[PDB]
Amino acid sequence: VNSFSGYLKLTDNVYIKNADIVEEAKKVKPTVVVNAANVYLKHGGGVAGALNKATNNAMQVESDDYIATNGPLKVGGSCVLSGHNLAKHCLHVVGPNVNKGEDIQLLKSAYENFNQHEVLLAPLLSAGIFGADPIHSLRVCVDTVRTNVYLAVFDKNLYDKLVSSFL
Ligand SMILES: O=c1[nH]cnc2c1oc1ccccc12
Repeated sequence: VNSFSGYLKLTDNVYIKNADIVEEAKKVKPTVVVNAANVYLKHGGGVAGALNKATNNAMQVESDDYIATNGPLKVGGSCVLSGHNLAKHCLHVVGPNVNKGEDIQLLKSAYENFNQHEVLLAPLLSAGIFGADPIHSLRVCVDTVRTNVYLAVFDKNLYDKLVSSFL
C-alpha cells in the first residue's frame, strides 16, 4: 500500500490523475518526483518552472552546481538530485523536445530511466511545451515503465481525453 489517492487505474503498474504535479508532490512527499527537464537543467517554465518555483529556486541553485561539475545531460537521460520540499529525490528526465527538432524515438529511452525507481510521481514526458502528442507519451510510458508510476495530468480536458482514448 502507498499514499497516492484517487489515482485512476490504467494498467498493472500505471496510474493516472487530473492533478497539477507541483500540488500532488507537496501533499504526498513521494520518494521520487520526476521533473520534465532539459539538458541544461534550466527550469525556466513548464513543470520544471513550476517545480522549481515551489522550491523557492533551490532546485535551480542545486542544478546549476550539477551542470558546472558534470556538464549537460543527454536527451533521453536523467540525473537524481534533491527533492527539496517536494519529495525525497527529484529524477530530472530529459524527454525529446519536438519544438527543438529532437528524435521522438528518444522518448522510450527517457521513460527507461523510471525503471531504476520502484515508485514515482511523474508528468507525461515530452508533453506540454515539449511539443509531443500526450496520447503517444502515455502509450510509450505504459509500454516501457515496469515500476509503479503515478502520472499527474495538469489539463482536465487532456486528462479526460487520455482516459477515454486509452487502449
Ligand atoms: O500536464 C500536461 N501533460 C501533457 N500535456 C499537457 C499538460 O497540460 C497541458 C495544458 C495545455 C495543453 C497541453 C497540456
